[PDB]
Amino acid sequence: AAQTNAPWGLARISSTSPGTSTYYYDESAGQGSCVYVIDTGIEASHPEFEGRAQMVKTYYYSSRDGNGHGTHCAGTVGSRTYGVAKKTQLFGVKVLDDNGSGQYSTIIAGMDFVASDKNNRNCPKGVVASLSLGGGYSSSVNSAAARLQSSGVMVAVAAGNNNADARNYSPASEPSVCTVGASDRYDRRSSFSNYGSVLDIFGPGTDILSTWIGGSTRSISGTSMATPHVAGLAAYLMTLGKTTAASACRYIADTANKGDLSNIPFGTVNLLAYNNYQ
Repeated sequence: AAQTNAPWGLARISSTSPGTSTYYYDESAGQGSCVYVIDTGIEASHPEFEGRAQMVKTYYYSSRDGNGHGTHCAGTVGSRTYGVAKKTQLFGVKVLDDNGSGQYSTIIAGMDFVASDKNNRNCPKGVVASLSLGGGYSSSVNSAAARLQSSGVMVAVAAGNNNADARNYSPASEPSVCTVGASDRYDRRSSFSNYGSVLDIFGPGTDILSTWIGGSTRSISGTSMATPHVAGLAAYLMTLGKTTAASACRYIADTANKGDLSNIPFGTVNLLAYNNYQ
C-alpha cells in the first residue's frame, strides 16, 4: 500500500533515503495487534481513530485526554492518516494528568496494569506498549518496565529530551526494553534527543504531525514522538509474523537503516527504524 503526502516520519520509516513523502506498507497494517499508549489518555472519539481506540484505565478523575500529548502519540501509532499501524487496536492508560505530570508510583501501577490487562483483550498478533514519558533514574520504574516486557509485551520507551546520556533516566535506562532516540527529516539526531549505549534505535521525532484533542492535528517534537513510530512499527511487524514481542526490538535494530544519521555520539547506535517493505 502507498499513502501519498504522508507525514515525513511515516515516509522515512519505509525508505532507505530521507527526502520522500510517500509511506509504503503492507495493507495488513497491524490488524490483530494491540498497542497500549501509557500517557495522558487518548481522545478516542477523534475521527482519525475510526473506532479502534478506547480508554481502558485512568488513575485520575477522568479518562479524558485534557492535554493532547497522549492523543498525539496514539495518532503516530495507529491513526488512519498519521499512524504507522493503521489497523491496530489502541488502548489508552492515563498515568499522566492533564499537565503531563505523574508520580512514579502511578506510572508503575499503569505498567503492571498493562501486563495483566492484555489477558482481557484480543490481540492474536501480539501486544505493544508505548511509553512517551520518563524522569530521573529509578530502579523501581525500570523493574516495572522489565516486568511488562517479560510478560510478553513489546515495550518501547522514550530516551528523553535532555541532550544527555539516557543512562540517568527511567524507564529509558532499563536494558530489556526498547529505548528510542529522535531524529529529524534531514537524518540528524534531534537537538534535544538523549543518547548513550542504552539506546536501541532512533525514530522520527522532530516536527511530527499527528492527532490532537478537540478533533484537531498539530506538529510537535520530542523523543515522545519517536517512540510511537517504533511501537507502531513493532505492531506492524508482529502482524506480519516477522517477529514477536520478546524479539521485536532486536529485529528492528537488525533491519534498521544503518549509519545514516549525523551527530550520533561515539558509542551510541546509528540505527534508524525501517519497515523493509518492498
